[PDB]
Amino acid sequence: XGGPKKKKK
Amino acid sequence: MRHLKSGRKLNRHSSHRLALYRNQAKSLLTHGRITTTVPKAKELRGFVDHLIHLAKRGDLHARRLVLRDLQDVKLVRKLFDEIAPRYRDRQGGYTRVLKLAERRRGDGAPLALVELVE
Amino acid sequence: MIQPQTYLEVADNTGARKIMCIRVLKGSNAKYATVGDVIVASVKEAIPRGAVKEGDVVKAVVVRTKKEIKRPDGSAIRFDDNAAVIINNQLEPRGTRVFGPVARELREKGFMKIVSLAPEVL
Amino acid sequence: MKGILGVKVGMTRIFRDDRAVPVTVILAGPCPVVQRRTPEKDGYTAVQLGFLPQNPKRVNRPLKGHFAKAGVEPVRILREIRDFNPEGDTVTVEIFKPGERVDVTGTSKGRGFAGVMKRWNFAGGPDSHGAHKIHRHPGSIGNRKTPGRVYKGKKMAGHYGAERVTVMNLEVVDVIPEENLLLVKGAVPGPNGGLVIVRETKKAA
Amino acid sequence: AKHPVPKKKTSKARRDARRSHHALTPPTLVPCPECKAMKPPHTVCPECGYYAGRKVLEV
Amino acid sequence: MNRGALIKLVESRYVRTDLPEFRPGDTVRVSYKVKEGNRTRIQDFEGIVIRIRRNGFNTTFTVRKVSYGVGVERIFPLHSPLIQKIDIVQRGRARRAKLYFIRNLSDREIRRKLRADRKRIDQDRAAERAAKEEAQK
RNA sequence: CGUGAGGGAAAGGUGAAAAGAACCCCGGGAGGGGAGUGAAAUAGAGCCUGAAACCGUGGGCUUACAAGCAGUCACGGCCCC
RNA sequence: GAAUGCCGGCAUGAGUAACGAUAAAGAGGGUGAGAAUCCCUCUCGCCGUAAGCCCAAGGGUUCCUACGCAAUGGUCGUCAG
RNA sequence: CGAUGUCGGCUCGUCGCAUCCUGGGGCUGAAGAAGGUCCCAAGGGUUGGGCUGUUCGCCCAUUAAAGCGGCACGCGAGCUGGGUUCAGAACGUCGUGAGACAGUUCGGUCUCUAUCCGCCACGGGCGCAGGAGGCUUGAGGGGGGCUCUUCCUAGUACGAGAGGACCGGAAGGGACGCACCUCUGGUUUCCCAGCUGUCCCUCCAGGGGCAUAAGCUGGGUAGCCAUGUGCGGAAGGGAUAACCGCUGAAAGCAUCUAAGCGGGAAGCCCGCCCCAAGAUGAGGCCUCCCACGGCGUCAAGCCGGUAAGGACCCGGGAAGACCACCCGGUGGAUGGGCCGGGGGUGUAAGCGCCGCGAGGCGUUGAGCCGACCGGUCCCAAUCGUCCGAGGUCU
Ligand SMILES: [Mg+2]
Ligand SMILES: [Mg+2]
Ligand SMILES: [Mg+2]
Ligand SMILES: [Mg+2]
Ligand SMILES: [Mg+2]
Ligand SMILES: [Mg+2]
Ligand SMILES: [Mg+2]
Ligand SMILES: [Mg+2]
Ligand SMILES: [Mg+2]
Ligand SMILES: [Mg+2]
Ligand SMILES: [Mg+2]
Ligand SMILES: [Mg+2]
Ligand SMILES: [Mg+2]
Ligand SMILES: [Mg+2]
Ligand SMILES: [Mg+2]
Ligand SMILES: [Mg+2]
Ligand SMILES: [Mg+2]
Ligand SMILES: [Mg+2]
Ligand SMILES: [Mg+2]
Ligand SMILES: [Mg+2]
Ligand SMILES: [Mg+2]
Ligand SMILES: [Mg+2]
Ligand SMILES: [Mg+2]
Ligand SMILES: [Mg+2]
Ligand SMILES: [Mg+2]
Ligand SMILES: [Mg+2]
Ligand SMILES: [Mg+2]
Ligand SMILES: [Mg+2]
Ligand SMILES: [Mg+2]
Ligand SMILES: [Mg+2]
Ligand SMILES: [Mg+2]
Ligand SMILES: [Mg+2]
Ligand SMILES: [Mg+2]
Ligand SMILES: [Mg+2]
Ligand SMILES: [Mg+2]
Ligand SMILES: [Mg+2]
Ligand SMILES: [Mg+2]
Ligand SMILES: [Mg+2]
Ligand SMILES: [Mg+2]
Ligand SMILES: [Mg+2]
Ligand SMILES: [Mg+2]
Ligand SMILES: [Mg+2]
Ligand SMILES: [Mg+2]
Ligand SMILES: [Mg+2]
Ligand SMILES: [Mg+2]
Ligand SMILES: [Mg+2]
Ligand SMILES: [Mg+2]
Ligand SMILES: [Mg+2]
Ligand SMILES: [Mg+2]
Ligand SMILES: [Mg+2]
Ligand SMILES: [Mg+2]
Ligand SMILES: [Mg+2]
Ligand SMILES: [Mg+2]
Ligand SMILES: [Mg+2]
Ligand SMILES: [Zn+2]
Repeated sequence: XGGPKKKKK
Repeated sequence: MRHLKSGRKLNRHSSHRLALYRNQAKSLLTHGRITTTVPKAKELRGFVDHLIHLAKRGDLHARRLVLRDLQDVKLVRKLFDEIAPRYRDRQGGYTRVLKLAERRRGDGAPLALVELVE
Repeated sequence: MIQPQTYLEVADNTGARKIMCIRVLKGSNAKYATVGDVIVASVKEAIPRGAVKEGDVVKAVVVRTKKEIKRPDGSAIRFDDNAAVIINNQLEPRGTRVFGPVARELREKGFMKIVSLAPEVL
Repeated sequence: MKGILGVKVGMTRIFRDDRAVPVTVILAGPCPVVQRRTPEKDGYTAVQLGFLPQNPKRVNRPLKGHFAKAGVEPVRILREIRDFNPEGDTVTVEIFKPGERVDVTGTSKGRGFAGVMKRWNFAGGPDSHGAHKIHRHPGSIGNRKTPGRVYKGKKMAGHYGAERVTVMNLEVVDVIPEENLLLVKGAVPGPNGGLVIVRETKKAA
Repeated sequence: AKHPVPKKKTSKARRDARRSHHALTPPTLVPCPECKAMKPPHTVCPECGYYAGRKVLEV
Repeated sequence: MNRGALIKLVESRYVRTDLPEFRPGDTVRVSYKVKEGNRTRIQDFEGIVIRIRRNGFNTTFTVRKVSYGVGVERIFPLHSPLIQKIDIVQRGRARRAKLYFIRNLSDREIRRKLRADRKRIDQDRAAERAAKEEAQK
């Protein structure tokens, strides 16, 4: 996983 | 729904199903008895019966029609010569299904007998 | 069956060649318009200098239709086009003479002058 | 109030006064009254009617041959008529004359497990645009925290059809007594072959 | 690893309560006319065979 | 009970038998009863028969004509009491049952595609002359 | 495990002595039942002691008009000392 | 007795979802303690600028054969990498 | 704040009335028609578009009317993601600057698996104290509940004219609801035919595989369907709301009320349709079966082969996810075959004749031919097995 996605929705 | 309809969808598409029926008949015309599952065996009657009734009448047209479902030029011979005349005074029901007592393991399939009648 | 957005052919010499249905006048919310019903329509195409110009919000009676209409005698009839006759608020045709056939449904709804003017009533 | 049993034969269009159709032929064969219910004994008023004969002894022992009319007990003894006390014996079919209005009760065809939007005409989803797998779903089925539950009649999917349906004020177009035939105006429920019962209408009479 | 998820471990009494119908039914069999063996009805007795169309008997 | 259709076939005593045999492709003029306000006038419809869907009684057939620059189709009950008569005007070679296709070429290609049915034509007359020679007594 | 530098586990005990179970029996085996070794065989070898969660089988009481932080306090019946 | 504690063990959801391309299977005969699944024959379908051949890299015994099925195989398995 | 997803749209609704319409009514500066205003009333209904992310609103065409709000500004473990609301970028603007702006602009990852409640469906168990097969009562629920237009009365009443009632009656409609497949019209997956390329069966002829999971095209029964067809809203009875009165005191008169008694709403109760005896308050009627061979010598029972019957199993079914339900199971037409009839295709193959040939014609509406209506024991529902009362007390 490690994210890395930014908090979008 | 799918009410007053007829013919088992045997979890096969149109051309495969047709092929199945067509193969089983070949087999059942060759050995005279066959083992398959019950619904496959309950569907072969109609199909093999009709081909036989066609060999009964005898004419060259009748040959060429049967030949569409059997492709083998012999075997159709066998049909028209040896198989056919055995049923001449019999009107219909050239075939028999008897349910076997043992079930395929690791599958669970109820099996059935299918043989040419007489 | 005609509903709002449907092009109709203009079957009289009022000048217009085609109207588009704006509304069907039966109830508060009629879904469709058949022969003998009255519709409101915008004009979309016309003949130069006629009685009606493009844009003219008009009224008109439906005289032919592609969908077949069923007669209570068990017969039916359908036409190659959808056609209307532009009429005024007295339900009278603002044009003289009408082109091509109209259904008897027209006569039964009281549009006498149309069926007279019509070449053939079927 | 006169009633009788029957099967649905089929449909056809008929011609009378130029105007054509429409009719459902139903044979309302002879019904031999097998019992006559009365307010002194049962507390209400009716007549068990008994329908198609057959039964070469598939009849059990309770049978109720009793009333000397049990001419080899019928298959469908089902249904009385309620507030009906006929000529004492065998309800013919000549009870309905043409012009009369009638009420057929039948058993509707069974759609089985039917989605909402066939069960109930729901609008379902858009066939495109946003889509995502709800093309035929019922949408929302409630509010939020209050009431925090779903209503006790909420139209959802399930076994639709195969039930009792009665359509009223049907016209009798003709009766053919030679063959126990009865005719009406289309609306009659059930498949061909089904048992149906036919009463005079609640409209009046 | 996603959306709906069990709220509370289902207790022992409730697990066993749903298996109240998990029970098997014994196979239904009948005496074979010729041999004394048992056979599920309407099946070709493996040992003896039907009167008419062939037994294909173990023989 | 075992006669569910023979039963239906019984009400159908409205069956017509006077009308001529005809099959799609050939053109036929059908004299039809029409009210036209209180009265009752006998209108004629003459076109190419374009479809016959048989169902015993309540078989229908449909006829197609171009009138005043517009195509019109009419659909008749083969046993409608309103059909006064119906008489063939030319016998055409069909080559297909439902020939809806001609809706999209009502021109020159409509003939030569529906050419004369010589074989059915040379019956229709020679088949009548014998019926003219019989009962001249 | 990581390209690499580097990270880095788990896993001890039959019996005094293998005396580690010949042989027969079911089974294709596995594994059992007898027989036998041993003081002990739930010391039999995925072996000392064998705790709890957990899963079974049998018995006693109880339960299908019933509302539940599951207990507690009263009476009551049944079962065992 | 608690630290979304640490290690280990066993539950719950649950016989539920799934069993990895919708290119497709049917039958006869063998072998076997045991075959939808292994061998053979016949019939059917699929790829064919490949889903066919030959190298390079990488892999390091997977090659051939004999004897085998506890596990590895998403089922079976007499087969096998 | 160890997370309550935040606008609008779609979907599905339901609720309040301080009602937009329809029903009833008082006053009117109400002639009539049409309005104005207030009271009663929510049963039902409350359109489709153009613009904008829009809510709202403005418009277009209608309408009986184009009602207003609550339900986490209802509804994202239902959908959407245009807006808003990350990271990119640009404009205007502010800051020397990095950057900033409910100012703007274009773009921008919406999470397969429901455990408990709840809901829609369907069964398994036990119970209803004798066991059965049927047929039923309806406590109690649910559904439904809309409205327009024209004509007759009469173009009278009313009105100078123009307009034009009530009451009563009739015919067409618009949406909505249940059911249906005769007609209209769809699909119909191998029912038939035509066609192309290619490989094959054997050369010709004739055919087969593949070209989707139908190769393409032309049609098409049943079945399932709406555009199609038939019905439905009611009648009517009873009690009321506002409101209109009768008789009538207290208070000689007067007053609809304080005793009474009437009228009077699409509303209320019932009637119409559907569910419904778990309605443990387990109902009723009709017809079946009856003694216990043995133990508990006592209370309730137990072991047990039987009875009326009922399952198992099998053939099936416009019944159906499984289950259930229903019809059969050979003293039998249930399914399959066969035959007959429908129905669909459109006149097969082979031969003959004409044409150099592609072809055409004849034999011929031929041949082929699923589901539909029937007939026929040719094939399969063989043989059987297992449950099942023997009735507590006044
Ligand atoms: Mg079916
Ligand atoms: Mg294919
Ligand atoms: Mg069904
Ligand atoms: Mg849609
Ligand atoms: Mg989609
Ligand atoms: Mg939510
Ligand atoms: Mg041992
Ligand atoms: Mg020890
Ligand atoms: Mg020790
Ligand atoms: Mg130990
Ligand atoms: Mg109790
Ligand atoms: Mg603590
Ligand atoms: Mg956690
Ligand atoms: Mg752990
Ligand atoms: Mg689950
Ligand atoms: Mg599931
Ligand atoms: Mg699955
Ligand atoms: Mg796979
Ligand atoms: Mg082996
Ligand atoms: Mg290929
Ligand atoms: Mg190795
Ligand atoms: Mg190898
Ligand atoms: Mg394995
Ligand atoms: Mg795997
Ligand atoms: Mg080997
Ligand atoms: Mg917070
Ligand atoms: Mg929390
Ligand atoms: Mg109010
Ligand atoms: Mg007023
Ligand atoms: Mg536009
Ligand atoms: Mg826009
Ligand atoms: Mg808002
Ligand atoms: Mg609302
Ligand atoms: Mg708010
Ligand atoms: Mg909200
Ligand atoms: Mg979402
Ligand atoms: Mg949630
Ligand atoms: Mg956005
Ligand atoms: Mg600057
Ligand atoms: Mg902002
Ligand atoms: Mg901001
Ligand atoms: Mg883009
Ligand atoms: Mg999700
Ligand atoms: Mg809960
Ligand atoms: Mg149809
Ligand atoms: Mg080819
Ligand atoms: Mg060739
Ligand atoms: Mg393919
Ligand atoms: Mg079609
Ligand atoms: Mg009861
Ligand atoms: Mg049969
Ligand atoms: Mg030929
Ligand atoms: Mg036939
Ligand atoms: Mg017979
Ligand atoms: Zn035997």
